[PDB]
Amino acid sequence: DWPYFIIDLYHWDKHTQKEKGKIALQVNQSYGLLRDYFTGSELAVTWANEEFREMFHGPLDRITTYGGPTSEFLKENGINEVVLLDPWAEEVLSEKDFDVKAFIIGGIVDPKIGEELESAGIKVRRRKIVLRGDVVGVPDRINRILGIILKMMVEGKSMDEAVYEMQ
Repeated sequence: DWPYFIIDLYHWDKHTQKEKGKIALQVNQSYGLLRDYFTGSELAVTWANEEFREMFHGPLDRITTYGGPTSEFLKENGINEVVLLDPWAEEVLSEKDFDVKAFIIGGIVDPKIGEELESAGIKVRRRKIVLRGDVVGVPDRINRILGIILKMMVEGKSMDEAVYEMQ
């Protein structure tokens, strides 16, 4: 019943080797968070390729990995709508989004991920995280974004509270 939290590697080849290594770090940290709240398998990595997998020190059976497009992963799991965390979104993430079955928490680079998903028939809810209506103090790292969502979704905390706690 719990949603997937997706790290989308669509833009993998546009990153430096250091940025690739930071993504692997964020995957490990995000698994740690979801292993506490849930089981850990709710973390899903799409466009997972061999270079990404070789940045780890063991198999990734504990998380959901998927070599193909995010839209295909969603369709395989009967999901037709996702929340895309995007600081340029018009609407702020809220409790009315927590019935959606998948949240894309990483992958945006600035061919937009949201445009490609919509062209493949996936409804995309673009939602931003703010603090007092501003971005000051709002973390932009994947695992911290995830921590904010989980505090709101699991613990029922307001966004201001969740952002403050995750600073």
